[PDB]
Amino acid sequence: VGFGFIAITLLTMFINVGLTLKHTETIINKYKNYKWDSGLPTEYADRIA
Amino acid sequence: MKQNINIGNVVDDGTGDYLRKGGIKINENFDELYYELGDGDVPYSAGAWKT
Repeated sequence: VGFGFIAITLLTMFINVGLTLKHTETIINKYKNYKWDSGLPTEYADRIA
Repeated sequence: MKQNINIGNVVDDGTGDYLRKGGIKINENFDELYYELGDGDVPYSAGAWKT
């Protein structure tokens, strides 16, 4: 008693961004690069258009 | 010296030459053929003369 007081109000917000973020899945690939600079020799043929 | 790049006959035939040997068979053929008139960088519609 005997005192007033003055009141300012505030607010905060608590939010998860990251839980949604993840890495889904990772994949890779196997390739045969045609550079020239080769002989055939092993095997033959095989895949034929 | 035309440096004919050869294929064996029909497609699918195990014979051929090479994509490797074609290399420089292809390229010299250019060079040889081209460097005649093309004489390095640019071919000359006025022709190439080599002193």
